[PDB]
Amino acid sequence: ASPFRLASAGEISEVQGILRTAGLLGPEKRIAYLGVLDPARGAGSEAEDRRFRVFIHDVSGARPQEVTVSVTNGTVISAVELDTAATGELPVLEEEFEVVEQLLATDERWLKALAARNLDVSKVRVAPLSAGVFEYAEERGRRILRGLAFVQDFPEDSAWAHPVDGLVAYVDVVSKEVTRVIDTGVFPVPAEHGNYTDPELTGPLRTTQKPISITQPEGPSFTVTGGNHIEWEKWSLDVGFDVREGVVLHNIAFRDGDRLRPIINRASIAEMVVPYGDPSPIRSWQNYFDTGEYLVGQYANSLELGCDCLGDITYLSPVISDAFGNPREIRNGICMHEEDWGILAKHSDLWSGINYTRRNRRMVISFFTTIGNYDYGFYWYLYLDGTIEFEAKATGVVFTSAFPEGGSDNISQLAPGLGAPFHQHIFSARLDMAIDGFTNRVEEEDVVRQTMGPGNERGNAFSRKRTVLTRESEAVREADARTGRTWIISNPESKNRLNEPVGYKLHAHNQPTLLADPGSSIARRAAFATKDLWVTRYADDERYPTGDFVNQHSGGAGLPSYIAQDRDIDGQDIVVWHTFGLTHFPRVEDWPIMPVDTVGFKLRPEGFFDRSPVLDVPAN
Amino acid sequence: ASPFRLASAGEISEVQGILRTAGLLGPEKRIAYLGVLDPARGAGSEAEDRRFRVFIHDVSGARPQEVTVSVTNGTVISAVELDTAATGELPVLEEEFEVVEQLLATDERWLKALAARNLDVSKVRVAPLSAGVFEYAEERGRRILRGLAFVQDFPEDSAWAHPVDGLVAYVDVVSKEVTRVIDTGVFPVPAEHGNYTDPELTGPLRTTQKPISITQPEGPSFTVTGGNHIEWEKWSLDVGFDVREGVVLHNIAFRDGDRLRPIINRASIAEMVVPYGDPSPIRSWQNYFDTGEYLVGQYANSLELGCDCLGDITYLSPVISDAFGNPREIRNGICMHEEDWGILAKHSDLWSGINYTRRNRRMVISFFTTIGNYDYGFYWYLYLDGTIEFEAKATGVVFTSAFPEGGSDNISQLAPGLGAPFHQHIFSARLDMAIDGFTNRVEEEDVVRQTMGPGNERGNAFSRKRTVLTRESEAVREADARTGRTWIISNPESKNRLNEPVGYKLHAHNQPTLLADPGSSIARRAAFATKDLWVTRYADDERYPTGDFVNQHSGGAGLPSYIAQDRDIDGQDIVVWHTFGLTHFPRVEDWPIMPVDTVGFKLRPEGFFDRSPVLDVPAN
Ligand SMILES: [Co+2]
Ligand SMILES: [Co+2]
Repeated sequence: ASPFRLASAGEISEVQGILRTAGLLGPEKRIAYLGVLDPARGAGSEAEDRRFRVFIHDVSGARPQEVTVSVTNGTVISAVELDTAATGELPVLEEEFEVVEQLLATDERWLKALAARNLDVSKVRVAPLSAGVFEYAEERGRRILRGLAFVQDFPEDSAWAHPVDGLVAYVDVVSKEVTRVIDTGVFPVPAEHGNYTDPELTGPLRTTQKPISITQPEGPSFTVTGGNHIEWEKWSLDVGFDVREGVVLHNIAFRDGDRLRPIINRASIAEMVVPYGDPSPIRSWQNYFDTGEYLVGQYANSLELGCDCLGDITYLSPVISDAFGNPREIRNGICMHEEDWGILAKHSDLWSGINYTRRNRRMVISFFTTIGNYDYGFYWYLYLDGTIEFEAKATGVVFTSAFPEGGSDNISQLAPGLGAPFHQHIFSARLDMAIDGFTNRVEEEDVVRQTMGPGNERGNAFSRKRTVLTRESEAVREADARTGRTWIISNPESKNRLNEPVGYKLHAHNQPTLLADPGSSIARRAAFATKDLWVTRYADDERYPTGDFVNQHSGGAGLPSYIAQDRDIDGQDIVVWHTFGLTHFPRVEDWPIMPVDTVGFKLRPEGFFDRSPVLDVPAN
Repeated sequence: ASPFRLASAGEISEVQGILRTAGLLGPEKRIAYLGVLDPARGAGSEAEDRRFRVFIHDVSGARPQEVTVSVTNGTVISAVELDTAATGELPVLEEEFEVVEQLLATDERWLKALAARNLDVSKVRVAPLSAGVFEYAEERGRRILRGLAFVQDFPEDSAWAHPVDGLVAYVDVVSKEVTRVIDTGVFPVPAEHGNYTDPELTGPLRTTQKPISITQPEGPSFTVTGGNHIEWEKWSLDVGFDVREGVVLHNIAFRDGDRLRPIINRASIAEMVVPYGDPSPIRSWQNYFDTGEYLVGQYANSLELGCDCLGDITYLSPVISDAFGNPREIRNGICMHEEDWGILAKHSDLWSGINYTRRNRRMVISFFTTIGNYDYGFYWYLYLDGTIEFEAKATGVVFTSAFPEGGSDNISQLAPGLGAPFHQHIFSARLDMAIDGFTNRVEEEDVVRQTMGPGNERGNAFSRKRTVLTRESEAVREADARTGRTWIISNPESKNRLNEPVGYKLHAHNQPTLLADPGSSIARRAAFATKDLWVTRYADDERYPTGDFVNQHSGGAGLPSYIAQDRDIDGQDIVVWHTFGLTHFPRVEDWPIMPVDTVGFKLRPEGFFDRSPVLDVPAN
């Protein structure tokens, strides 16, 4: 009954029917993206109108279409033909992942290159990589995929151990033509295997790890109603799932006594890019927008009990559409559970003789996705004290190359002859703010050092300053770890008992942002990644920091364009977009398989409550 | 047995006996500090020589003494009389704490000040605080404590809710004289109570929290041998405990195949300072060196099972000396256990069809201390992948003041009329490095951005640069979050299989360092806190960043003086001193009792291993 419920198999079947009927679905059509639309803030419309947005590709070569259907009324609300050269190509179809290797296998230029390296073509795997936009004029308007080769000695062999450097191919996946084969030179193909399940590599497994049992004899403290509505320790929210963004959080609110107070209207990771810093032409075009170009939600893993999610787990199995409009369920794709989080508050008072100790807990909502060589875990945490946090865990197998003789300023050696090009994993968290409602503003808070002199004779004083961001043209901010810079989102019309606008403070990790030269294509295509914080006026069509069609889009889409509107954000319905990421110079320890590396951010109440919101937690 | 075992009750009684026998511990003498000394460098000496260092105070006013005794040989190695005005006063004695309130209770200037505020002296608690070094010439050479008053309405009342502003007194605790009583004017004493156990404030307690049971059916995976020697998942180390530093980690090593490889010889929190930023003369002198002045270890709490340490816990009960040289045990003062830590590594490979997932875990060694209104937890973590991490958890009750009528740039409001002056909690981790042995060096690593042009035509290249710190003169470094600055400690004579020096990378949180004006007393006394990283050449008498005697001691000792030696640190026995802390602007959510805030740092292997060290980890 909730308009925020997860899409049903039936709704997806219904979208397929509606499309078929309107002639929008046929033999050469493929659904590149399908997802339910969020309500448009105005529940006075009553009843219910579940709309779905669909990106439709044409395998023949016809122009793709963006269509919005209404499943409640069984109608097509809109259907527009897209000029991809103008607005960008559609998301890479999973069924195109095989195409690059197949087309190359019969290409004489490709075969020539493999022959010179004495590589058996039936053993050469080709990775279907996004192309981006560079100097290839003939690529505009065409759906191109690039391929890098890796040798797979046998079926269960890890091909990443055997990159074939000095060679790269470009393929038009619609016309099915290999547009180009570049061979800069032969590089020895690294010989050592990276088979982490091979006992010759692992060695005898440890027998020292004793069991750790995490159990809840009375069940979890959270309740799930309406399929995806969670209620836990004063928190209330709806767990959504979109094929592009993955787990999305809706209506995050906290029941402060009598009122259910909203905090964040919608929380999601709206983009996730992996730019490479190897200037070799074989890889210099490499930039994977895992969310925008590949769609991380579709590759979500089915999480095994005990192994991926330990303790008392409650699962959600979201349903998505396949290339033909048929619903596909991602069994056990989302984990929900609460975990102990050490000490919450503690004080042993001499004067009162009272010794007080309370334990903390966090509600966890997570999913794990696989995009080629990388695997990422997305974790959302809600704490007892009102803190909200996001954490991304990056693992998988590093993307390899050959390690140049003479070394490299842009690649690190992992094994003999094996290299790992430098890269970053940069995320964008889109936070549609609702601090006690939609009338919000953001202030940049810096610590302020003071000079010893009149009024500060001992030179011990230090303060803080807050600068309200009033217009979008002033809402593109950078980090300043040195002055403890943070950003506070408040409601200027909702004050706490001390008469101060209630608020929440965003604590960033202050990791480096996009390193690429400002004039590079990736800098223009992923401009969101060049700054730590952006603030925009809400707009239902401004969903991604990189725009709706990221694949081969020329640049400037998303945030730089939205920000150009210079709308009033001082006490308005606003959205915070936080850029955060990892900068990787892979180590030997990252080979053969990478141990988890993490990054994230969190928001803590800043005068939101009238006192500590955790005084009612029992000693237990 | 092992020269790193914890001090036993017998050794402490024996030190007392040896001091008594030597005429160094008569009736007027008090032990202000007693601790076991680490074995000397190069155990070429036959057998064990357990040495104890002692700071002896004289209650009659005679000069104190620093003494080292050999408990093994029953001898006094050295005994020197100290000139406190020059070298610093001894740490504050627990017995001197109560003296301030007692003396003030009969001082007429104090009584007059209380009468002016209509406060009953029998209800006015006085917080005995370290004095620091300011313009009071008569304090040089004397043991002074300053007092700030808080009203306690009834025995179980939290006095912190009722600060008495405009008043401060200075007391000589040896001659027992009130040297000064300053009253700048009456301020309303905040009225609301801060009784977090009062059902009137808490409201009905939650009944929603279901149990989370964490058990280990077969016991823990780590072994405790020789009282404090731990072996866990390839890690090896000794858990020591010092009254000043608290938990100290010795000989941290990792068993890589056949060889036990040293990583860190000694790890401890060598100092922690809490500077206040309110320029009011009532508090502008306020700076607590919890470790150096108070000795955090002596105030360690006895940890309760289930409350403080959940799971299968193995406790250590360290023994310390009382003021008379008699042994005193801190029952269950240290918790040791291992905890599940999510996913270690994961990858679902399309090409091979192999899906691989491994769970992580960490060894935890912690203790919690209480110094007046603050309570701090010190946590050391050892992970499966070779990562070492420290985390400080700050909770307790906020130090209060009155909230000025017309607001404040240095104090925030917590409740009506109740203020919380701005302050910081800054720690100094002393890491005596032994990366594969003692021949080590440190390099500062910065991410390097590259300009688009020749050799980087697409403007996508990015690199890194490492600068070796060769002499102590150039080893005082600051954070640079923007360029991803880290510091790598390597052994230039021990190379991995790829012929690169093995190393460990230090990742700092890059929080603001000391904010006080560089010309302030605190900037000079806590000079270590003004920079993020210092590297010194090891010396057995360079133990704390602030020197042996911090109490009422000016600048002249500690890190700035050691560094002046400008010793060779390029491939030598070196020590890394990392400054990291929290900058606090108290929020309403921090009142009446503060929820835990955290800060720390970690070190990750950087080419130390020849490949991932966790390939032998089984299913889990
Ligand atoms: Co990476
Ligand atoms: Co604090």
